[PDB]
Amino acid sequence: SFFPELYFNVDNGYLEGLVRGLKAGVLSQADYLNLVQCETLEDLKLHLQSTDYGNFLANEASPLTVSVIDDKLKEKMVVEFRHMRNHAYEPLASFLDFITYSYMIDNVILLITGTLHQRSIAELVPKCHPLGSFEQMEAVNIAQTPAELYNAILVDTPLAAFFQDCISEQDLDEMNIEIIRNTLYKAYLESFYKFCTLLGGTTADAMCPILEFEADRRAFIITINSFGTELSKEDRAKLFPHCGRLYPEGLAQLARADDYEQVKNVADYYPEYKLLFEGAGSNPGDKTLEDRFFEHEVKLNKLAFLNQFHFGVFYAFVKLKEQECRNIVWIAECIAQRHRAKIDNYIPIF
Amino acid sequence: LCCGPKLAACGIVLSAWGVIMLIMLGIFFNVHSAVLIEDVPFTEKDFENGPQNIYNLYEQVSYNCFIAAGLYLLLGGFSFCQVRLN
Amino acid sequence: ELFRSEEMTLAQLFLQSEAAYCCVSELEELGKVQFRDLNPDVNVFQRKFVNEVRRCEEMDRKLRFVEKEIRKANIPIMDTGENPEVPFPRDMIDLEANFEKIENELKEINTNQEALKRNFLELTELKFILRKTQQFFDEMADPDLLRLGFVAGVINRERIPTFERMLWRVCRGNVFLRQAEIENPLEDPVTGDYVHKSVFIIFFQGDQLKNRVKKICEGFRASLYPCPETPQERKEMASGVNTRIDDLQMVLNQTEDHRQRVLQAAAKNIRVWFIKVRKMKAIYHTLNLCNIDVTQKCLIAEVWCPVTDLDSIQFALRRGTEHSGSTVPSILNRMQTNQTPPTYNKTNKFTHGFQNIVDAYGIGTYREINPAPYTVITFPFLFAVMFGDFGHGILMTLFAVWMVLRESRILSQKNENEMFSMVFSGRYIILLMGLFSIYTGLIYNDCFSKSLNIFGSSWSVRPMFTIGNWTEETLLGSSVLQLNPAIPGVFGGPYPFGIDPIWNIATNKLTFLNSFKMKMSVILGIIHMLFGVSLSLFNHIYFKKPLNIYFGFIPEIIFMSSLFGYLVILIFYKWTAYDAHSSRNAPSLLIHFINMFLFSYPESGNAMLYSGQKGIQCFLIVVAMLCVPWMLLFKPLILRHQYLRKKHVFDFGDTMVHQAIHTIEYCLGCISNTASYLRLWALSLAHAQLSEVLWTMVIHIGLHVRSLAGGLGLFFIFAAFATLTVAILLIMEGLSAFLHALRLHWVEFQNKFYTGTGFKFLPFSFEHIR
Amino acid sequence: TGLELLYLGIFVAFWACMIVVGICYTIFDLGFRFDVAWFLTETSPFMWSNLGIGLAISLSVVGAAWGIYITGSSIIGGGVKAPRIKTKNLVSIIFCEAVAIYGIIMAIVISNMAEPFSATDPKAIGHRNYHAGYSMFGAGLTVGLSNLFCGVCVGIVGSGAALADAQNPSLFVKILIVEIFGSAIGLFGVIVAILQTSRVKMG
Ligand SMILES: CCCCCCCCCCCCCCCCCC(=O)OC[C@H](COP(=O)([O-])OCC[N+](C)(C)C)OC(=O)CCCCCCCCCCCCCCCCC
Ligand SMILES: CCCCCCCCCCCCCCCCCC(=O)OC[C@H](COP(=O)([O-])OCC[N+](C)(C)C)OC(=O)CCCCCCCCCCCCCCCCC
Ligand SMILES: CCCCCCCCCCCCCCCCCC(=O)OC[C@H](COP(=O)([O-])OCC[N+](C)(C)C)OC(=O)CCCCCCCCCCCCCCCCC
Ligand SMILES: CCCCCCCCCCCCCCCCCCCC(=O)O[C@H](COC(=O)CCCCCCCCCCCCCC)COP(=O)(O)OCCN
Ligand SMILES: CCCCCCCCCCCCCCCCCCCC(=O)O[C@H](COC(=O)CCCCCCCCCCCCCC)COP(=O)(O)OCCN
Ligand SMILES: CCCCCCCCCCCCCCCCCCCC(=O)O[C@H](COC(=O)CCCCCCCCCCCCCC)COP(=O)(O)OCCN
Ligand SMILES: CCCCCCCCCCCCCCCCCCCC(=O)O[C@H](COC(=O)CCCCCCCCCCCCCC)COP(=O)(O)OCCN
Ligand SMILES: CCCCCCCCCCCCCCCCCC(=O)OC[C@@H](O)COP(=O)(O)OCC[N+](C)(C)C
Ligand SMILES: CC(C)CCC[C@@H](C)[C@H]1CC[C@H]2[C@@H]3CC=C4C[C@@H](O)CC[C@]4(C)[C@H]3CC[C@]12C
Ligand SMILES: *[C@@H]1O[C@H](CO)[C@@H](O)[C@H](O)[C@H]1NC(C)=O
Repeated sequence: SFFPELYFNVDNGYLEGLVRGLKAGVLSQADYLNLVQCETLEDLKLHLQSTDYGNFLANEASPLTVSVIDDKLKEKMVVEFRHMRNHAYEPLASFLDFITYSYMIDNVILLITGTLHQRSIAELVPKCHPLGSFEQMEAVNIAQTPAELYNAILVDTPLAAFFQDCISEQDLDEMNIEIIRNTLYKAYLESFYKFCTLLGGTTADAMCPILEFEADRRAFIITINSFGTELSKEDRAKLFPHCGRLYPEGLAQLARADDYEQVKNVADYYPEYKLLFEGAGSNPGDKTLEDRFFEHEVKLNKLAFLNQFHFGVFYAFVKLKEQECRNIVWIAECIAQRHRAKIDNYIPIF
Repeated sequence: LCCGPKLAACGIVLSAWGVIMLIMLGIFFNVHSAVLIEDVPFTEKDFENGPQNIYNLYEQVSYNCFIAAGLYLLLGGFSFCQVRLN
Repeated sequence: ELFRSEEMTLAQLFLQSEAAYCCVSELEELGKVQFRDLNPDVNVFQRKFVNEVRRCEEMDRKLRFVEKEIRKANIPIMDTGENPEVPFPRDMIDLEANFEKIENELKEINTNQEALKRNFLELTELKFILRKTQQFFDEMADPDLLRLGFVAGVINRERIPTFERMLWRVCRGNVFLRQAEIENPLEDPVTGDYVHKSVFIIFFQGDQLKNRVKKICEGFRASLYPCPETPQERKEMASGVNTRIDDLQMVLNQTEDHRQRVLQAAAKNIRVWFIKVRKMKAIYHTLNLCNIDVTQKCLIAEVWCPVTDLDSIQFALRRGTEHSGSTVPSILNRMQTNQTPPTYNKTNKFTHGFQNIVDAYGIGTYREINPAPYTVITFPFLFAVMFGDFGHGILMTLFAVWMVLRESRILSQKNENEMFSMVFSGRYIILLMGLFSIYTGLIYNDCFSKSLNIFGSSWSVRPMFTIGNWTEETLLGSSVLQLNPAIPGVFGGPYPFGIDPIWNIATNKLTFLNSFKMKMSVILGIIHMLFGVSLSLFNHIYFKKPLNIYFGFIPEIIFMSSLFGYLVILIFYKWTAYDAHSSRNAPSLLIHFINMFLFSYPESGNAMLYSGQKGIQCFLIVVAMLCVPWMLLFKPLILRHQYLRKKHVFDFGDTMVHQAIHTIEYCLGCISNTASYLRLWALSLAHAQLSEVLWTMVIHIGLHVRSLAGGLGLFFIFAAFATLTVAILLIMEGLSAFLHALRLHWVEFQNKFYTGTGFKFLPFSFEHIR
Repeated sequence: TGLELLYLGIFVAFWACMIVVGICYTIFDLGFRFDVAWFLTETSPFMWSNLGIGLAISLSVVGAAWGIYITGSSIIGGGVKAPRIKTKNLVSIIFCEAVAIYGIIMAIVISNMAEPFSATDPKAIGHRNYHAGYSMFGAGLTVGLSNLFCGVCVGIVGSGAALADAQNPSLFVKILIVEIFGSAIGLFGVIVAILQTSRVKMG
């Protein structure tokens, strides 16, 4: 074993304690029930004020909206993550940067989509996710030139490594943005898994399961969604990350798969995914496959907190708080639309 | 020469401390306290005949201490004048 | 008193709503009442009086804004000292009207001042432009009064070269520009600074060049304003702008005077307004915690109160009834309870430091032996055992006395310095620490690393040459030599008070001080722990736990005394028994204690300290080990018997595990605590050696100078010595010794009798006085 | 991994050199030169004894500091959102420092057994003095290394305990048992060092 116990706290111990303290503030099942019992968005804020969230929503206008609540939750998480990153050192700094690459991918996809449609990049900036902000000025004032934007990404963005999967800037106008996004995400997930493995120790032990499940769920959902589309099997198989546990012949069977029944047969070989697919009834009124995978992801991120001397705590906390913000936004949506029947679809955490 | 009252207070407290402690040190040296023998600047020749040479050196060091005490008295007077100015 | 927490009791009050506010106000003034939330089902942000508390918070915001404007202005804030009570009747309307006026008037004043200052500056720029244009149009104005286009404005000085170049480069050789400096530099219209300016006039041919120059100036961030076209218009508009400038100056002065007057009036009473509104807010927030008309028109209050103050609280309620004018009287009632009462210690000014010191590691439980009164001496004393130095103690006591004397001044003049506030709050702690450090420095015979010799040393060197075998030849031959007390007259008894001065100059100093101070540390630590165990017995007797008294304390005291109290007895006995003549065969108590524990009494090596040592030590070890089963097995078995065989949740396995943990913890703790009390010797020796090295490295330089010129050098050398003593020793070593006495008290001493699982009594006392 | 590469290279080179040196000495019949007797004997007992005392104190302090930083980082990090950690979990620091207290106690006990010889010939130095140096060195090694490991262990356990307490107050009281068990190892090392230097006499 790497014996991280000896040296982890030299640099990252204070942040380990800090992130665990932050995780202790994620709403529990009782708090989720209390928020569910509300009647209006104002009452939602009122109940939420008793949790760790506090007065994050007191300043904003009395006529609360789901949009306002969602933006405030996003802003709070961005602030906390930015504080942790600012107080992090080299290895944990790279870990947190890898966490942010996920949103930087979507942001660059937005940038290229707007540019190919001749829209100002500066005017596209506000829609980008805060955690993936392109503070670099090389990819700004591009004059709506896709070639200039590709060069800017390559020169002054951490995505230059993932953009070597493509062959040239003509690929931006050639390939569909979804395929670009998913190729970028495959490369990013593979690099993230490699980095975690190189870190080794408790970090690898507690983090590789999460990335592996991410890869497997990406494979499953890409297969299930590309059935009725023009996305050929050959071009689909290029989008499966190789980190998952399906790499030997599992991804191959999925690539050859031509129906949800075949996808389920492939998933059967792995019991962990077998249960998720069995519970994913997919008919109206019961948990869908995406919801089952969300439950499994939350479970894995929670188990990430049973290890101690590892960076996986930060990724798990970021994902758990993302899920919590999604849950609160969903509860606010149910309150606003008066659809109390489905108000229990939120995936609980802790 | 106006200056900060904090600096004046530090100067006056240091002056009082120096005056008292250096006056006591000089008195003890003059009394020839054996405890402070290590501080006397004597040489091998001083142990030739008797202790009178070491006594004279004790007195010299006591005079040095009293001179330092007087200089600190002047410094404390300057600090007090500065305090009165402020 | 401070012996143990005050008798605490619940109470409940029925009080009619009309008089409830006044009654709770009287309670707030009194300060011996602690309310509790009685409607926790609904969160704080939804209670009955949230409207009132929200309006009070808004009033507080208004007062903060007005106070901030007060600070921005030079005007000061008064301080009367009165603490009027918030008006229970609806004086809130009057206060809200007053503060709304004082805020709206100030905001309107600020906005109008800004706008009118902008207008005044623009008009003065226009005036200067007009005057300089008139000056330029004075070559020969023979005519009294249209193709040429005209503009004029003002530019920042040193931009004339760039601006002229840009004009001559854009409107190529087809525009004219004249410039003139504006002496008495002016203030920028918006940028808001005093900068030199140049007034300039531009002539141009047509519309295209007009647009060119206009845009060029706008980019150059100049300002143009209109200008006259005929001398008559110039004179007319110049007179108009001059008159308007004078009028604006008068209005500016009047409005500024109005602002000053209203702000002075505000500052005259801002503190009283703040205290009024802050109490009102606190009282309403407290009434929130009480039951509401959802159950009864008469308010229900639940409170903790000391038993002795019940009559005083009733009298306060009587005042509330009289002030409110309600015929019905509010009624208080006791009620036997199960909830845990808080810890209240009736702290004093002198005992506040020590009480906070002992509370830091956990607030004592309800009515258990309070360590504060004993700490009041044993924390200064343990601090002095380490920091022991006569001179440093003198400095510390003088500093603490200065803080005590000038405490009122510093208390009035509050600052944000956390370190200084901590020290000042601990002033009495520092004072006692200085006093006991003076005492321990006298005992060590230490004063800035130098002893005193006030009674005369017991060590005479002459008997060495008289009876002994020395001579001047031996003095020449031996570099350090040594001394012995075996020969008759060398050692004339012990020094009457404190360590003998000769040890200061003896190179053998450490060899003796180490042992003496180690024995001192062990002795003081063991006696402190024994006192703690006796206090634990007191706790058990008061709480009526004979189980604890008979298993627990008594086994604990027997174990501690037999193992480690016997060590103190051994130390004292060796001191009193063994002398120089018996030096050769003087045993080592370390080895003897090791052998006591190991049952390794050998037939070789150091002899036995006293007759029967083998038997007595074997008996002591046997009793010590027997005390472990005594603590462990007995109490769990009796508990299980009397709580599961009688009356028939009790879990015997868990109880056994808990008692095993307690016994292991206590037994290992005895050893580890007797060891950790050696930190007294460690820190004392460290302080002494650091002081010695500081002296010998700083002021030895200024003292070991033959030439009389050294008296001047001693000046600076002693300045360095003083700063170093205050920084390294008084501040840092003193802080370390303070915190280690703290740690000793928290762990080694208080683990024997203290629990610290209570709650601090936080009354509804008005501290808004801040 | 540059520094680890340097350490690994030094280790591999040194032990390859030792292997080949031993092969040479054995095979070339020059074993009589590899006089471990002469090494242990000529090497002064004072070196062993004073290295032992120095290790007893220094390694104990090293373990105490290791554990103190390991657990204080966690205490202070957790206390940003729950300051009660600072007041309660100081016991872990107390244990980590009791390790160093044991270290100084055993340094004193070992140093009390030192005494000059006035001899240089091994026959004159004698079994008593040689064994005294060796046993003081061994006791210093025992106490110092046991204290180092115990301090590191208590620090790891105390960081865990502080992190667990930051989320639920009623857990530290049960997790302190692990700290006690980890503390027992330093006591064991102290007992063994005392047994080793029980019958040790230089002079
Ligand atoms: C010329 C120099 C002469 C030497 C003078 C200095 C001597 C060196 C030693 C001084 C140590 C001072 C600390 C003890 C005093 C505080 C204890 C007390 O009574 O307050 C209760 C303190 C502070 O008071 P408080 O605010 O809690 O008061 C109670 C208020 N209520 C009830 C409302 C909550 O309370 C605690 O938190 C108790 C724990 C105290 C533990 C002390 C930790 C060390 C503090 C270090 C101080 C800074 C270092 C020195 C820097 C000097 C340079 C400016
Ligand atoms: C893959 C690595 C490459 C292989 C070589 C590795 C480097 C080894 C060379 C080191 C430099 C030393 C050269 C000789 C120096 C002169 C020494 C001398 O005077 O000798 C007297 C020594 C000792 O004295 P003596 O034995 O000659 O005298 C007689 C002594 N009595 C009477 C007691 C028996 O003996 C020799 O004559 C040795 C001659 C040959 C020595 C050659 C080097 C020995 C090591 C070879 C490598 C060992 C591993 C082999 C397998 C490796 C496989 C990967
Ligand atoms: C890497 C991990 C550690 C293991 C490898 C290294 C171990 C030793 C490293 C320390 C330095 C060298 C020590 C030996 C010094 C020579 C001692 C000597 O001459 O006396 C010998 C002694 C005495 O020699 P002698 O000449 O007195 O012979 C006796 C003669 N009478 C009885 C008449 C007195 O006898 C031996 O041969 C003892 C065996 C040990 C010496 C050989 C060391 C081997 C080193 C490793 C290589 C093994 C070869 C096979 C490789 C594969 C392994 C799986
Ligand atoms: C240098 C060598 C000697 C060193 C060893 C002895 C050191 C003793 C240290 C104690 C002396 C200082 C005591 C504090 C003086 C300041 C007084 C503060 C206020 C005060 O009066 O305190 C009262 C507590 O009792 C007190 O103030 C206690 C006063 C009487 C204590 C008697 C014990 C003294 C020590 C033993 C005898 C002397 C031995 C040495 C010769 C109660 O506060 P308040 O009512 O004023 O509060 C007002 C607001 N609530
Ligand atoms: C809350 C407080 C809790 C208690 C704290 C105190 C610690 C208690 C420790 C255990 C009980 C007391 C100690 C018992 C062990 C024996 C002590 C011996 C002391 C000692 O050295 O005395 C010499 C032996 O006495 C003799 O020669 C006589 C015979 C040996 C001793 C007999 C027993 C004496 C003690 C009686 C019990 C006291 C209980 C105290 C709590 C004097 O003898 P010497 O020098 O003249 O002789 C020498 C030539 N032969
Ligand atoms: C493997 C092939 C065969 C090798 C056989 C020859 C023997 C081994 C020699 C090394 C061979 C490999 C080359 C390594 C070069 C040195 C180590 C890396 C570079 C280096 O030292 O720089 C940084 C440390 O700073 C420094 O430069 C500080 C180093 C100087 C300290 C000297 C004190 C140590 C004395 C040795 C006795 C101690 C023994 C302990 C077992 C480490 O860089 P990084 O890893 O942070 O960055 C990553 C890249 N460098
Ligand atoms: C496969 C991997 C290899 C495994 C093989 C084992 C490798 C061990 C490495 C150590 C060296 C090999 C051991 C045998 C050689 C010993 C030296 C013999 C040479 C010799 O004649 O020396 C005698 C003294 O040796 C003595 O009496 C010394 C006795 C002790 C020898 C063993 C000590 C080795 C070090 C162990 C340390 C362990 C540390 C544990 C943490 C002579 O002396 P004399 O009395 O005839 O003098 C006469 C003067 N006139
Ligand atoms: C800022 C606040 C102010 C701070 C105040 C600090 C004051 C510090 C003053 C002292 C500092 C220097 C310490 C030196 C102490 C050694 C002096 C000494 O030993 O004295 C006594 C000697 O004279 C006499 O002893 P003798 O001559 O050897 O023997 C003769 C003695 N018979 C007659 C009794 C037998
Ligand atoms: C670089 C690191 C690995 C160290 C190098 C290996 C060392 C141990 C080797 C390299 C060369 C060797 C030397 C080569 C030749 C001789 C001559 C012989 O009559 C005595 C031994 C002696 C003097 C050798 C001693 C061991 C030696 C110094
Ligand atoms: C000689 O010296 C010894 C050793 O100190 C001493 O005991 C003895 O009395 C001396 N003899 C004399 C002075 O005759």
